[PDB]
Amino acid sequence: ENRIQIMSTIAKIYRAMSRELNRRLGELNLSYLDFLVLRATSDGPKTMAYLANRYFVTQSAITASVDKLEEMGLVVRVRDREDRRKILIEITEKGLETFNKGIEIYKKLANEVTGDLSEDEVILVLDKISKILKRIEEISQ
Amino acid sequence: ENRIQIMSTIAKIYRAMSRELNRRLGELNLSYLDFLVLRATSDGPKTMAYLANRYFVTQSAITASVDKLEEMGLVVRVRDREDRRKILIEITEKGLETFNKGIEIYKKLANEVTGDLSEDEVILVLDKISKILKRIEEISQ
Repeated sequence: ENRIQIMSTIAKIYRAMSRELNRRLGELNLSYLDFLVLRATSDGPKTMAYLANRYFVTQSAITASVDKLEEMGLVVRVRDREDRRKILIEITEKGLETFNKGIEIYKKLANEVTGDLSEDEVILVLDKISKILKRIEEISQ
Repeated sequence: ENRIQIMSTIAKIYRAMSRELNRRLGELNLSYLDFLVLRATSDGPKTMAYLANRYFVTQSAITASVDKLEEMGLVVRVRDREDRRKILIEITEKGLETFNKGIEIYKKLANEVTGDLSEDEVILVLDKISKILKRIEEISQ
């Protein structure tokens, strides 16, 4: 039926978007996951545990992504002054500049793919799928 | 803006759905990818190349999934009578029975997550996001 097709179409869109984002972000030396880590840290320091859970990837994938961003000078591992075992991944000035270039790439792509939809149609879809997200996140965890 | 948020929300929905589907399909001894391979072969034999490309996974991931489904007796590798190198992955009677149980699991989950949406609202969203899929697939490949 339709409810099933909505979710199946959402999956197909994600797969295609993921492929194209990896391609376009590659020019910024980033993978789609690397970009997500930057996006996550852009508004405040994040724990590696949060990153893995939020973006549904292994802890090893996060370690690899953070290690990479760290070598690229885009993020830094900050430790508690009293307990250095407490680690937070913080974005750098350069990381924010790269993140912004990435968000613009994402923005350009989003406008292209939703091109057949008017502003109103975009709004109608957004408010509704936001309800779907609320429910699946309640169910999944 | 909104166009960006539509795509970002689509990604979050996919991640949450993927996590829950792996959990619920696990009871059928399948991973989400295993299920996709069964879904793909349910309407006709498929090449391993098609499977990897269609569901954006590595050829190694497909080989592993097919090998697993093969040992579970859900699919079989069929070869051309004249050139055995030409391989097609074909679903079995048991594979179809398991696929149907999987599709019902998917159907039940889809109804839950879209529960806040009326039938009409579901329809409005479907026709519109189908346009987004058409465009990104044209762009991505």
